[PDB]
Amino acid sequence: ANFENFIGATEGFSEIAYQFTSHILTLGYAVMLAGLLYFILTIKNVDKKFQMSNILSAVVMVSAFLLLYAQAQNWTSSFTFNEEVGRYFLDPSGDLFNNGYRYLNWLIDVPMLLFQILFVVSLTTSKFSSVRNQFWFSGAMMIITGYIGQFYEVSNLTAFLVWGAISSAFFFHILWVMKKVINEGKEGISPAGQKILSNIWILFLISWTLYPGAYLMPYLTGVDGFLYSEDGVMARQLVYTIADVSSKVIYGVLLGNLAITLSKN
Ligand SMILES: *C\C=C(C)/C=C/C=C(C)/C=C/C1=C(C)CCCC1(C)C
Ligand code: NA
Repeated sequence: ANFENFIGATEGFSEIAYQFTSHILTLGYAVMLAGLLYFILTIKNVDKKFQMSNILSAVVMVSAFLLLYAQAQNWTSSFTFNEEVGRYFLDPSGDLFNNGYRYLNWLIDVPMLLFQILFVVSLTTSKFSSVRNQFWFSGAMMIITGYIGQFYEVSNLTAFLVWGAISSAFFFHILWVMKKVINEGKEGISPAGQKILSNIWILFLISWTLYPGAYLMPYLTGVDGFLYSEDGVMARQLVYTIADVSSKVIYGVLLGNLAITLSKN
């Protein structure tokens, strides 16, 4: 199926690769639940006109609590321990570890994380509906092609790469539209909130770039590399989780901070 299974069918997992990964995937959904409550309880702090931003952060949290919990469980129950070999192996009776919970969680989240900036910041010469439609089309295709190429990670790898770049194309378009949005958004706000908008843009830049980094993480050292192992698996799943907290939780926090800062009139 995927590289995670491959490693759990051929070489198996050491007990520390398996516990680490399970522990990191549990942290991912725990944060989402703490985030959900933070966004709900803080909506009283921001003027009515920016509250749609909190509402959207809260629904992204419900989406990511549930599906990152599904994902966590699909990792634990897909592997059983072999006491004779001392490593964890793909359980033929279990479900087989799957990526479809994460990619679905991206597909749902992506219109919402992009739409929500447009409820805090104002455009100048760009058209709102123009920006919205560009966000929703390319963020869907970025993820849908990302999911397709994900099927060919273990099998045909040039399909894994031709697709991963197709999805890069949509990715870079979003970065372009986000960049115009943040610029027009800086016009006619205080220097304080401009600073936050600049933060939001650096965060939006790093946190989203981690995602294709974790896509290639095992092949990043070549087809016979130090990461071609239960190591680039650990690191792939450590990087997704970092990119999940940053792009969903931290991002929504800086937006709520920006909103509050724009209620200094
Ligand atoms: C959790 C919410 C969001 C919006 C997640 C976004 C993820 C990405 C931007 C991932 C992009 C990919 C790229 C650029 C190429 C390989 C396939 C990925 C889906 C990992
Ligand atoms: Na996720």
